[PDB]
Amino acid sequence: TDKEYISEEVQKAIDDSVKQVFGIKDDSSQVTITYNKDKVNLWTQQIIDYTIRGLNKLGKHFKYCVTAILQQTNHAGISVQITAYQDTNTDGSLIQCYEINDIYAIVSVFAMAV
Amino acid sequence: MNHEPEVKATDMEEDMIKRVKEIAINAVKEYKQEKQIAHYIKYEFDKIDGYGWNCIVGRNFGSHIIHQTKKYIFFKINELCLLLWKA
Amino acid sequence: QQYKTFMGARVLWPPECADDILEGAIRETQDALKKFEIAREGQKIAEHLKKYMDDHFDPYWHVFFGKNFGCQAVHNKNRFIYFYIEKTAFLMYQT
Amino acid sequence: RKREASLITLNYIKNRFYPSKIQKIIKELFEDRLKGVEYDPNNANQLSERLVLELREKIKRGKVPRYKIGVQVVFGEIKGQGLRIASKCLWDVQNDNYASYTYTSEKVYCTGIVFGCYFE
Amino acid sequence: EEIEKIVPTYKIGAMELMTHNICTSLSTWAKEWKLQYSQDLHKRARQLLDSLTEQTKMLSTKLSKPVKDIDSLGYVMETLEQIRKEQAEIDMKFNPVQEMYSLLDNYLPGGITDKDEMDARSLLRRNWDILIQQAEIKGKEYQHK
Amino acid sequence: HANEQIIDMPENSEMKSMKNDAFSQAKFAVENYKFENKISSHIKKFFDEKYGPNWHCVVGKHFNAYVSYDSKNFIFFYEGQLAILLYRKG
Amino acid sequence: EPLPPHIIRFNDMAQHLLKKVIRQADVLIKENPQGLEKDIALNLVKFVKSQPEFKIGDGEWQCIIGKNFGCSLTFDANVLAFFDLLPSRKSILLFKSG
Amino acid sequence: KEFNNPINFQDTETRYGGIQNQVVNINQYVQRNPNFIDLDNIAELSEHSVNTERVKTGDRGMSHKEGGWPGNVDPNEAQETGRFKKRIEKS
Amino acid sequence: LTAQELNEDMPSKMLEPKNPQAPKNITVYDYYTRKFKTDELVDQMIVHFSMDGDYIWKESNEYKTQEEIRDTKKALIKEAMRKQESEEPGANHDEEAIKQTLRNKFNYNTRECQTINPSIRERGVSTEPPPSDTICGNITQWEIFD
Repeated sequence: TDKEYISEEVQKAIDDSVKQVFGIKDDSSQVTITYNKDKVNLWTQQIIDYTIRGLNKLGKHFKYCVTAILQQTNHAGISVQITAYQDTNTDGSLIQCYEINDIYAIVSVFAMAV
Repeated sequence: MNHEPEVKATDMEEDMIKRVKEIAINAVKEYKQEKQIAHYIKYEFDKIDGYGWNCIVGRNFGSHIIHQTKKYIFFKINELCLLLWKA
Repeated sequence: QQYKTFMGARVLWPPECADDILEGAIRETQDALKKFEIAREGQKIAEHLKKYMDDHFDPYWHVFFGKNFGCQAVHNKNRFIYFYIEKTAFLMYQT
Repeated sequence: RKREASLITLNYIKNRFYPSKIQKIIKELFEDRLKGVEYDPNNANQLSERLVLELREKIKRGKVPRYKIGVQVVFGEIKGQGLRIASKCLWDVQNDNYASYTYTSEKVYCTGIVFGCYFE
Repeated sequence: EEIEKIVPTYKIGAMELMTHNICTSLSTWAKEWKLQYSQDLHKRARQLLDSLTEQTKMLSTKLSKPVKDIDSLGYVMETLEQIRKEQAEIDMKFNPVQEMYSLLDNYLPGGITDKDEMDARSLLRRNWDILIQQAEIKGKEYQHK
Repeated sequence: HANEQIIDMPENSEMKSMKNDAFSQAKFAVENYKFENKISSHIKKFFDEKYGPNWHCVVGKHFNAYVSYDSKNFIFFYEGQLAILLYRKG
Repeated sequence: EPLPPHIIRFNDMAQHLLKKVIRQADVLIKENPQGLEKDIALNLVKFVKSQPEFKIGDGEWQCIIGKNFGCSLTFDANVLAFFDLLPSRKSILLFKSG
Repeated sequence: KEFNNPINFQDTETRYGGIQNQVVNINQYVQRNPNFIDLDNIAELSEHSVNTERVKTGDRGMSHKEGGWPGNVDPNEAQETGRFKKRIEKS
Repeated sequence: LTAQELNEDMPSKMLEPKNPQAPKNITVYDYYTRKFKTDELVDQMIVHFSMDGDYIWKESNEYKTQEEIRDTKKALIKEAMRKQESEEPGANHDEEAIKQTLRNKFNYNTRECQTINPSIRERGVSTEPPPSDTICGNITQWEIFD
């Protein structure tokens, strides 16, 4: 099965993008970049481009909608919900929530057949 | 070409007014957008004349604003009107 | 440059204006032109359309329709509508 | 109009005026279901989900059928908390579209993004 | 332009009429008309300058006063605030007067009060620029006062 | 042969430079470029340079037009056969 | 309680205060229509200063009214009110700068 | 063959985004004595030129000094005419 | 940046990152340049809800600046309080009054300024080309010679 959608592959793509922007990882807060009002506007445009480029690389013939939600240091009851009018055995969508020091960020990815 | 501005209403020191028209020509070429121009003026004027400052860049507007004495200046460049003051 | 036919009218396919403001606009011109003709009393139907735009959408619309003209104009984001109907081409842009 | 009849062959499109029509539909629904602006507890998160299910069906009702609908709703509390919700979808230019509307109350904010992609 | 373009003679089947004879008279009489409207303006335009020459004089007197006494400062303090308000309003009020006196010059074969008024108008604009400079110097003198 | 124009330009306060440069540019623009769109690109670009931006001009042999403008900035003249219209707004 | 038509661009102010400004602003433009922006600005700053329990301290009330203006101001926390009245189509900026 | 939608397209699945609850203090101070906000009123402008399609203007120059022959026969050429006259005389 | 082939040799199309709703170009008049300046490239990235909010963390760079502003305002109030308390005998001036007492007429003038705006005006102009008359002429050898 050359083409087809996979849960793991998408998650891996988003991880790489979140890492590419500000995640050396390695299990220790080696960096700390608190959420400026100036840097937020730049990060979104940076993250979203990197996520798409990430999905593009391994990409099949799937259209890809990605939304970036940032949140200023939690402390505020936010709840994101996603529904896709799309045939099951065709496509699936995923969201993944990350907890990166001061900044909190949710990324969503819709998959559509072509 | 962009000729030097003309100060309509002004309360600045002979040294300062030069520094304002200075920063004014630099700002206008660097940034295209009307908000981006203002944003530069202020942040430069936060290094030279202390924390508190304000700047507006209007093609057509009007106001009355309360300003610290000797820390007000309104200069109209060719068909654009820049108002800045302090506190 | 590539035109397209939607709602019985020949518009520039990449719709510069938002597709709601465009649909309501073209439909009003077609329902204005069903009453007043371009050939006879062509000044009146422009002034009717201009006032209509200011009522339903933001103010200071410019309206320009002719059998032959050529214009380069500055307009707001998604506020430019250019469509042919039969032979007559209707331009209008918000400021 | 042979090029026009041709244009229907390559892509049938069925470009149903997606932007403001949907933006009007979602706006009308949001106002009614938000009900009490003041209410943002922890038991309303489950109720904020119910809103999202209802939303997607009314997108089907509003002259979309052939399109492929994906909607994401975000319901959050504001305490002068500075956040920016951007999006960017990889699609066929002038062949698909998006619809967005945001409702800001005194104490609560609710944004509804709706993605539609043509399929044959 | 109707008296410019008016035909100097028209004709019928068996008659010619000379229009010039009448036509010439109407030029010197519809001129007298515009001369009247220009001399209804001329008196209006001159009453503004007078109001704008005085207003600028009236403010210059408060500055000319020594203002050594306490009670005196409280009087001319309100006038510096008046000068400012004028400074805003006057730059609007000026634009009409500058065009009014121009428009006139084009439409009056009179050379407005010889050069006496032309000098008085140039002195006014200089006197305003001097007043703004004087008000900045006064502001500094006021802080020491 | 330009029988009926509409001149609503300032004229007073040495702003005839901004009316005369309408008749002057038009003549130079039309003969050289010889393309309706490219005229409206040349005349606009000049009037923006000298008298600041937000000028809209539309050049056509036969057209109808109703529009909003800034008082004493609108002039409508026939340069030869062609019918040029330019005005400020904003 | 009626509230005249308006478009909020940015409201960093309590609702009680904002509503009370817009009502005055509409009535004040309606008083002198096709009137100069500084005349409307002056009387609006007087009102908001004059009214008791409207003061949040720090700077001093200063109002800017135009049809076309960008800007960047430093203001006091929850004291800046921007709005644009739909019938007039004139933006109104009102705040206190320390 | 080409691109047709007879296949059912109805099914819908949801997922539930969130974030993990934290401490109340958060070690952050609400608001700033002053605050810096840069408010535009002007709407971003973009220019588009549109010109009405000028109908294409071909230029061609043809003489009809010659008389009316057939197509296959050339009026200038003497051979072409000479044969066609000899074809008529064959009644 | 991939391309879809369409089944049965249809015209090829593809799918581009760029959002279509976003304007094609964005043009912002420079005063230095003095002519309109177009930017074909756009940010082509859609934001549903933007929110910039006053909210700072302990030991920022932006906090230190806010503290300095407080400390300067405080110092001016402290001096103004102390000097009014030192000059006057057993002064009972409250700290709020002393601030109102610090803002003078010769330490905070209050100017009004507007720009000269031309009144908007809506006009109609209909341009109709010269009338075009049919003419029918016949020419024969005799009529020329005649």
